[PDB]
Amino acid sequence: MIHFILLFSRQGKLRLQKWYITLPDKERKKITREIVQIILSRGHRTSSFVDWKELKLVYKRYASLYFCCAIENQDNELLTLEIVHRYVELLDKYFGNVCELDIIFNFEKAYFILDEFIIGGEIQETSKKIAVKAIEDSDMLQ
Amino acid sequence: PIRLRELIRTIRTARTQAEEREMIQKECAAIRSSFREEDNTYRCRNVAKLLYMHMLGYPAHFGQLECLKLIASQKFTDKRIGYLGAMLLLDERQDVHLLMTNCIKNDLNHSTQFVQGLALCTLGCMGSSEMCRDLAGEVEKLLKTSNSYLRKKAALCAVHVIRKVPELMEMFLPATKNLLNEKNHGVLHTSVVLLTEMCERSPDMLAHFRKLVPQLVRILKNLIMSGYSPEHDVSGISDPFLQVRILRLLRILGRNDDDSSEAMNDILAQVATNTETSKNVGNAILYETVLTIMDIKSESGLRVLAINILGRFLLNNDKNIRYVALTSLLKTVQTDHNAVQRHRSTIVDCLKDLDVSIKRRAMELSFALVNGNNIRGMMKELLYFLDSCEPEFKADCASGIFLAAEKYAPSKRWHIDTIMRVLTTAGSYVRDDAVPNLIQLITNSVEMHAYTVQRLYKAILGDYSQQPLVQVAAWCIGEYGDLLVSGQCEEEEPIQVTEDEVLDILESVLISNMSTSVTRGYALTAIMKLSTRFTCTVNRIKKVVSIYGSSIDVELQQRAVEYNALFKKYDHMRSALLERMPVME
Amino acid sequence: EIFELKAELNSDKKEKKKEAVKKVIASMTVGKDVSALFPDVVNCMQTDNLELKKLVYLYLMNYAKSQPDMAIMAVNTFVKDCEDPNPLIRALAVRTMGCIRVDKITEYLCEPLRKCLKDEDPYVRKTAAVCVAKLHDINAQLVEDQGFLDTLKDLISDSNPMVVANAVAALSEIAESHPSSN
Amino acid sequence: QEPELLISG
Amino acid sequence: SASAVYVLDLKGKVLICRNYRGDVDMSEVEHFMPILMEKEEEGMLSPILAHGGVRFMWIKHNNLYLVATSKKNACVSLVFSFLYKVVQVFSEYFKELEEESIRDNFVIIYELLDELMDFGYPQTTDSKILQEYITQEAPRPPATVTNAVSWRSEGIKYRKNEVFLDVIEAVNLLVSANGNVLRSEIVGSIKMRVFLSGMPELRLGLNDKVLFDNTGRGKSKSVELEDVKFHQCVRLSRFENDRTISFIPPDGEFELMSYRLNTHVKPLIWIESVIEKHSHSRIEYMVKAKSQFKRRSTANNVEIHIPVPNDADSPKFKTTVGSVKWVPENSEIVWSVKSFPGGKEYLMRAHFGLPSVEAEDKEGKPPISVKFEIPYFTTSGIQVRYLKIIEKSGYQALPWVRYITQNGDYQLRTQ
Amino acid sequence: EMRILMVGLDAAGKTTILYKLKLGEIVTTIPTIGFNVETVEYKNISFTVWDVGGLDKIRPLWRHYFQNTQGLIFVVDSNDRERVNEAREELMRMLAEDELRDAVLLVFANKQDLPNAMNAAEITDKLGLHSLRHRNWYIQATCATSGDGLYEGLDWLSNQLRNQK
Ligand SMILES: Nc1nc2c(ncn2[C@@H]2O[C@H](COP(=O)(O)OP(=O)(O)OP(=O)(O)O)[C@@H](O)[C@H]2O)c(=O)[nH]1
Ligand SMILES: [Mg+2]
Repeated sequence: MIHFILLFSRQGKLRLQKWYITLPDKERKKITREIVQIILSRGHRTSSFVDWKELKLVYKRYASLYFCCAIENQDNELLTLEIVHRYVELLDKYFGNVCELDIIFNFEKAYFILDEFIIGGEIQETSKKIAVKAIEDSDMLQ
Repeated sequence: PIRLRELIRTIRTARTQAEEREMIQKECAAIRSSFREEDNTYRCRNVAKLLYMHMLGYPAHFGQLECLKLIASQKFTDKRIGYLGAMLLLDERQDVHLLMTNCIKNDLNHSTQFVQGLALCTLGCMGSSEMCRDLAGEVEKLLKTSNSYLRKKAALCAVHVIRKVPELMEMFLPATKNLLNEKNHGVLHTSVVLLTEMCERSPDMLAHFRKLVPQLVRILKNLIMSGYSPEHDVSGISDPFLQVRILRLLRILGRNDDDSSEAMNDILAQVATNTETSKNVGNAILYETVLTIMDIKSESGLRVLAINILGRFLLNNDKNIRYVALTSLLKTVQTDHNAVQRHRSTIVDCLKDLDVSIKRRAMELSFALVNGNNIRGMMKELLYFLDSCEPEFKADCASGIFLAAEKYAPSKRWHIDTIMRVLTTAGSYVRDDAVPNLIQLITNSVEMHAYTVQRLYKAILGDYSQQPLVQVAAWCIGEYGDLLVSGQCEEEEPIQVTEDEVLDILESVLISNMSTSVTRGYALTAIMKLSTRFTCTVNRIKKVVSIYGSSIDVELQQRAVEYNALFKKYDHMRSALLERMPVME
Repeated sequence: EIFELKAELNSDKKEKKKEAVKKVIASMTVGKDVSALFPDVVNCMQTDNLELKKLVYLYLMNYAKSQPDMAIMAVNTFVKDCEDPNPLIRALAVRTMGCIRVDKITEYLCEPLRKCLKDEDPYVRKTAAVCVAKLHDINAQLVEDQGFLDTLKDLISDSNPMVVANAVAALSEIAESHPSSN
Repeated sequence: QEPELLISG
Repeated sequence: SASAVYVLDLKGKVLICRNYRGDVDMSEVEHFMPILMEKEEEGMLSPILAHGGVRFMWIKHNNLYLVATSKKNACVSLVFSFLYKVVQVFSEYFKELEEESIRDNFVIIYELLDELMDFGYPQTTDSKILQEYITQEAPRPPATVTNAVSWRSEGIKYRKNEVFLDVIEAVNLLVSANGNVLRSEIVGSIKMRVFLSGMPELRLGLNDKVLFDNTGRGKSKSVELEDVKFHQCVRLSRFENDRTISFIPPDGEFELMSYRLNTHVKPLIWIESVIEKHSHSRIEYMVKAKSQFKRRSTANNVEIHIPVPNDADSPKFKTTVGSVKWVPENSEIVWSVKSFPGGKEYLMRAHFGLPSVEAEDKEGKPPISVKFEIPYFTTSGIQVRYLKIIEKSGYQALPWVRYITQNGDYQLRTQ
Repeated sequence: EMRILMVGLDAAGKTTILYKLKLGEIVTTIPTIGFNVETVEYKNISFTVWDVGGLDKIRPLWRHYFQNTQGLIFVVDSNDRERVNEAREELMRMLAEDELRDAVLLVFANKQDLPNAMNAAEITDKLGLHSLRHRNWYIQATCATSGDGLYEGLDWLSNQLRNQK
């Protein structure tokens, strides 16, 4: 189970946050700030997985924007890297050569892309065409 | 009302956090004033701007009812932004979230499958224990539908309902009948996640769900010999999430059952050999395959194949694959204990690696790989790793040294030497709840007390800045001063222990402000316990008890007042209540 | 970027020499390592222009500790504008040569300090008073051998009280830097 | 910098 | 003694850099920012941050950070006075000191930073005589860098010789929530604008209580200043000797005096606000403002800043005189009147709406602050009796005086 | 617009003949640690002379001074026979690179006023300037207090500054 998904930049400011566990807002901001400082206090050769409170944090840099996921101690970390890559590919297939600016100005559309891919911390749509196709029909549905 | 893109641009044109907060509050004022006038047209964009506000980290508690109003409307874009706002704002402890159970239940019987999947997404993402009770039958009626788009979301809703309220788990039994016979892989993936959720939750249906083990084997079989597809394919291999989830389900069944492992063993050998290892995706499939193989009771010949695949995972130059190999060898330690020990030189080679996570799982794997054969041989390397580390690792290193030397001590003298070494070298990084275990093992060491008491005395005589070291040492000195000193009732030949400077250094840790006010209580109880066991010095323990009877520490003052009362009035009774105790287990 | 600026700084004509020094000061100010361009800007040091002299002095102030064994080639220029009739350039040279914190050139600049502790201009006198404390913080033994503490004590007693105030601040700095003997 | 493609190509 | 003076930005990168002693390693400036956030996180933010043996003494301007380092026991009052003094020096050298003005004026900022401090010791800090020999468009040093008169240059002439005096009062008031005054003081300021030729010797005459009691005329109206702060130009020894404000003034605008006294008189503008706060429904404000000075005086541009809840909405304002607008950027309402005559009491009513969902954290209660200004009016009673201007050439200059009373820290605590 | 370089040894009269080219009188000179850059307007060509000192700790700093110069002046002291050999070693190391090929060479033998001095031929075939190619060399009799040699040295630099009339 993916507990939460965080997106942030090189400046540490958050770009997207989806939480599949229930915990209050002060603990939310504290956990997010310390996790952002843990990821940003690491180099580019540092194995892409950190250990944090019996949850392995799977992160992967793509641009100035970072991508991060937190899973339990039963999941696959490399398949969580593939889950991050599939979410980046779904952002590619929706927006079309996606940059950070599309995430910043369409955070709600990136949220819809995450909801068409992951609900409850688990994958609902494995494939790439079905999720983007469902977002396209919900976009012309209005 | 301004648009969401204009608000995002206005946020990005800010120069500092304070001016950003002023323009946040200036937009939130107009949003709340538009909320007060009950405007139906711009409520969608106002709730979306408030969602951007809440993402930046600003209060949005006044938009929860407007999220409910956006859910309760008839427009799909309003429903979309309202369900996203429910997911982002409400949770289980927000208590406004109970007011949309009827709205989710109305949207689950909508004619539009995107409205239905929106409600399924919101319920499966953040439904509470109260929402999951009166919506579980609504979820289960969508688990029997022919729509795959609603079917996968209803299966993950059933996952969320089972995870939240686990006593509504038996009512999803006939919804999973012939659910693995569906052809589309998202529905198959969510069905496999549902089956492993009930199999991990309850063990009464493990043999009930073990009859679809050859069905899972056949699905993995045509998944592997599905050569190329333009869908469900990344980096040349087909359905990796489905393959990893199917192998995780095959790990969950058959861990204690034999015949499912014989039905699963051939395709475990086929997946473990005929899939590529040049990519991260195939490495993920091979890691889940080797976790399945070393968790089930598999064939011992291909257990050696699992050894070889973990070896070529270990000497992979990629740090992700080295982390994966360390985590898998930590996952299987209790089984094939002979077959983990040959990688110990590689494990202590990555113990000195620069990566934090690599050296952390290498430390935990070395601690799990400590046994009773060459415990000294790993113990010099573990004390080297303790003495030569960046100091975030020292608490976990000292704790693992404590359980390793507790579990696999060949002798008590070596155990006392290594616990003195880790107490003197680690020091302040020693966790304070290990001090009862250290005192318990020292009191269980009945045949030698004088050597460990003398070593603790010599360690404090160097320095006493280390609070668990002085907490062990004060208790040991106060309990065993009667053999710390020996035959020293009068003046004699000059020996290094002469029954005064022990009480002087106990006085020193009492007076010093570099104590944590628990070791002062340990030192005061030590000084009181030394009054029975010392027959040479008199009227010094009494005055050092007497000057501590007016302390600002209330426990220290209560202890010294009771000990001063015993000294003044009941001095003949102190040997009856200050004697040694028998040991405990 | 480096060789082109080196060739433009190694040219002859004065305003593009000043612009090359101005952009090497600006590239230090934006925070990049530019210490490999040291002899090209050090070679344009005796100039009639004073803004150019100030920028070359600033480069020599913050780029001589990084290259200690090769920044010896500025001392004769330092002692030659420690003797010019402009007391602003004289005090600027004294202030800058106190800030070169390498050890083997400080014996070569004790004579202009001795000349500038003695002249009639109080601006260069109060600069040389602080330069005595700078050279004491570099080499207290060399300052005690040259005898600058006696003429710093004599600068408490003179007129023009900024000279006596800078001498008081310098002698107080030397007094707490002392081992509390004499 | 922010207008740059997320995927590595 | 500052080892190095840095100018930074909000991110904390070095905008311009200057080394004085070299005992602090120059690359330690990148440790200043995360020490600042980790001290701001615990609530242990201090002007003096420490990194082992290196102490960071910093001030914060409107856009920049001005940090000074030291390895030893530095005179930290001297360091902070120096940092505010070069903030003042850069503010008179340029229009305003921001992040942008460092980059195009870096040559003159480097020349200024070489001139202002030498080896941890401030040397020449007057901008008017500092502009004589280093400019942005260099001669011999002037005598006034090293003269006894270090603030005023010889050889400046004016066709019309005028002195302008601005006796500015700042009333500081702090009352409790119950309505009793617990702090009421006046901090004054005589800002002088000097346009004089030559070397004038100026004698300021005031109605000092100590001077009037020492003379023997202490029966008339006088002010009892608790403390007096003077400029560098004022002869402090003869001020202590015979209460004489004698000075050779600097050219241009400068602050000569800053006095301080406590008054038992009633506050000039009195605010009574009763808050009718209802939980989850609305909050109501009933604010009455009365002016307790004389009726011939008039306070201009008074702004009564009253704090509102941050989640409040839909304001309804009823007022008698003035206009009241909602400022949610400061989470407050201000009540702006244009003219407030004495003896008049005005009424304001404000109603907001509150959310049904409470906020997660508590708000806090800022006080009510008013922003009045009463010209041609002094509240302590200080009058400038004379200004004797003595010059060796001999002329008749005209001293012009005006008296402004404005707010200082004029706070009124709420419930 | 043109640059030369003047190097040498200790006590070679080097900054004194530089200041005699500058103004005309000899001032009191210290041993030059760094450099001296002077220009002199003489027969309508700007002559910028780069005097660099010649001490023992100072010698290997000349490698930047060979950049962007097409004239060389070597001043050799005529009284010190034991350091003519390290002058030989200095010249054979200083002319052993691949950078300064296009420059002319000038030898400045000085101190030809005292009776211990000599002519200008035994120094020439002792140094052996005929063993190095692609260079113009000869030597005239110069002096410190007379000022001779320097003006014909500037005429020498004039008539192989250019190839035309
Ligand atoms: N007046 C005068 N002095 C001479 C003459 N010849 C040699 N000197 C001496 O040479 C010294 C100057 O020599 P420079 O040419 O400056 O060489 P230097 O002193 O070693 O200094 P650098 O070589 O630049 O390091 C003077 O101090 C004199 O003692 C001469 O002909 N006339
Ligand atoms: Mg010479």
